[PDB]
Amino acid sequence: HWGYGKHNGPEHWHKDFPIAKGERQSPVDIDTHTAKYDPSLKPLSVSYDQATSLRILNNGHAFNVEFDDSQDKAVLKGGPLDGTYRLIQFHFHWGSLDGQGSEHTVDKKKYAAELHLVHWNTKYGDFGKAVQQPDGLAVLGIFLKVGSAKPGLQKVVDVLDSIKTKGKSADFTNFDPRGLLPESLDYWTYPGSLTTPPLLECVTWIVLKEPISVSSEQVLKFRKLNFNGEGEPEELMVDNWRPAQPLKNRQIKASFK
Ligand SMILES: CCCc1ccc(S(N)(=O)=O)cc1
Ligand SMILES: OC[C@H]1O[C@@H](O)[C@H](O)[C@@H](O)[C@@H]1O
Ligand SMILES: [Zn+2]
Repeated sequence: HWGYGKHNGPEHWHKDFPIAKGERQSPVDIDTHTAKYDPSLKPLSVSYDQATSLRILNNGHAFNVEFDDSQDKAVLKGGPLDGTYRLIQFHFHWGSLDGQGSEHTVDKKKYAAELHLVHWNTKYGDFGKAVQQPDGLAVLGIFLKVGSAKPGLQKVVDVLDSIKTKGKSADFTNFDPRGLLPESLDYWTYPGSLTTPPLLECVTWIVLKEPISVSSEQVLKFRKLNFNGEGEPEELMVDNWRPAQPLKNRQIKASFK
């Protein structure tokens, strides 16, 4: 199956997922000079006060922090979005070295990692139906750069030892995702896709301009995870990012002037 290596990585995905060569694939490079302020964007509302985290899972590609999405609790509204999008999970993409790891790039610059908070449009009832819709998902993307530690990330870092290998999970209740945000909600937005198979073209991307800082020690612990399962040869979970894809017939809009 698919992965990030030479023999199963992004350059191979199109053979089983032909939409990999589609018209609205993600990530993209964000050319900041060409992105245009859009006065039609409404204020963005990130409402995570009642979020209910449940579990953290090593799925063999990254680790996912999962939320209870059975009611309107943690939601994203406003900005480019029509209606209410409910938080279901977050995960990261990161590099083997601090100079790469992000999926989106900013004027071609790669960050050390990228956080994706994944939400589905409640008008479609369930995540599975939402991924059959052009406006089914909204992903809030946040860049990570290496500098000072991010206190709200440390609980994640410290549980990774217990989910080292593919298929391992651990309880992860009472985690507040508000601690992963930067100060500013300035953002860029464009229509795109999932960045892993099945690469479905369902996503409104909202990429924050301000990165968060994490410490070298924090990201080094991400890099100690394993792609492999328990009892199998160790393959460090690094470089689990898809490179930028063609922009095609799209425009990136900015929330700021
Ligand atoms: C079942 C699909 C799950 C899924 C794949 C990829 C992403 S991402 N990297 O945020 O575009 C989010 C959800
Ligand atoms: O025709 C003019 C329009 O062109 C579009 O491509 C831009 O997104 C709009 O901001 C602009 O007003
Ligand atoms: Zn992602």
